[PDB]
Amino acid sequence: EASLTGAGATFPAPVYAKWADTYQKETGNKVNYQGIGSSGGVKQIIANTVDFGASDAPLSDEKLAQEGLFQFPTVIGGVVLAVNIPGLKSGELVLDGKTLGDIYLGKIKKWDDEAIAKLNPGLKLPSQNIAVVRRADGSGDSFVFTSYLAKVNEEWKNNVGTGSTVKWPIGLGGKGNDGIAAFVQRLPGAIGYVEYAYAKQNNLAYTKLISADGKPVSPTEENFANAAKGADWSKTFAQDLTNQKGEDAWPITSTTFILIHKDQKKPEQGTEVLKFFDWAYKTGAKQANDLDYASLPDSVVEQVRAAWKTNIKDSSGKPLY
Repeated sequence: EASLTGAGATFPAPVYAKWADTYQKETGNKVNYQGIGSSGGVKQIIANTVDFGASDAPLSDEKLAQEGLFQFPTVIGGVVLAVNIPGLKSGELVLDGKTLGDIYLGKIKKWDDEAIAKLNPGLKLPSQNIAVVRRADGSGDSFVFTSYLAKVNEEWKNNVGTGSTVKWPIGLGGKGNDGIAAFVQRLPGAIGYVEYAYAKQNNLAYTKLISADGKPVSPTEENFANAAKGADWSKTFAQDLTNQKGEDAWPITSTTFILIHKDQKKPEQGTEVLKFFDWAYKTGAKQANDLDYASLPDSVVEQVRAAWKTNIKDSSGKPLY
């Protein structure tokens, strides 16, 4: 029985925690996962203080080659906007990318602003001031979210840009997805971006968003999968799944990655990391789905297995899978 440690992205933590629990019950293996944010996950795997790092923001082929890392996707989730708006219920407010960007830019300051009202004809929005909440830590959710905003709001694109950390024009900082959820829960008028599971498990209200094709879509496991249907995984695992075309494609969708060293110094550890994840691909789909994460098509899993065989080796050139 082995003891494994991973660290990183909080975006898929509920599901990694769930698979780890079940895995130990079935095999005795212990996987300790520390949700410290994607930036910390990358730092940690590079520093070698953990068996695997976890990041929602992919590293480029060159950065991977430079650090001797291999990257592979696990599940598909979505970022949603949790809101604390008195009198409104979950899923009732619709926002589009442009407006969402203006809220984050500080341009829109009240919930009954004309821009919001026009996207929500039937709604009676309070004249409550918006309290924007964002991540205090280096985050893959920030990356994904800013990647989205830069595509739909030109001003965001030009003044703040994209990144795990950016100069936020406004807002209170929350540490981790947990942090943002707690903030939104206690602040009337709050809006923060969290991975979907965090909104659901905390009973937070969330909004619908307008798809790239222009229709209001609700964030669901199936709508995350829908945004991923046209991804050409055979070309690369680092797919940009934000603002994708298609029927019911959630606009802020993202897969998330596991990073491991290609030249395993502790071959025994590396072998157990791959079994853990191979086990998760073969039997963990129902747990992912229970938490509203969409699974990767079997074809992508076979591609990952094929890449593990050609890329992960011990110091003697022997493959670990």
